[PDB]
Amino acid sequence: TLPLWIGKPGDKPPPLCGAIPASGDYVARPGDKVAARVKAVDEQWILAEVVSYSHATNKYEVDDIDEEGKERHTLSRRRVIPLPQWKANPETDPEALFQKEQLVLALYPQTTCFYRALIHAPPQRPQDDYSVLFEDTSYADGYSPPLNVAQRYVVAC
Repeated sequence: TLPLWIGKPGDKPPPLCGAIPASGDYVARPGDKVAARVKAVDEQWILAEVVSYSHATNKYEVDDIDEEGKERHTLSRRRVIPLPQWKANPETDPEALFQKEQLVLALYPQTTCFYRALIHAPPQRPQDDYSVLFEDTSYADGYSPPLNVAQRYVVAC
């Protein structure tokens, strides 16, 4: 589960704290969890684990983490979003949270998949989840009711 970022005086919330994006040259480590855009049946963002990165090809190897075993994908860095490594504390670094109505990618409850959603409510207290409205064409107005997603599993779209 993710630690709260606790910065000292004059420290910016860092890359991968809450909504602060990774640096443009960033490379994730083996074992890091990421959102990975893979071909589906269509394309789909999935929860995945980094196996390696090659600087020669700018491609990761990632494993889809499923309860029956893992399936390997090889992906450009452009299809891999590192998850946050710290929660932003709403009480100290509120500006590092996604705000109401922002478009994000969020892990759908009880899945290992990410989908487009709008922020319904950011966390108000350090232990809180986001509340989001997932895009869902099964409903007339096209949105789920508010569903909880932890800071770990909400990334920029």
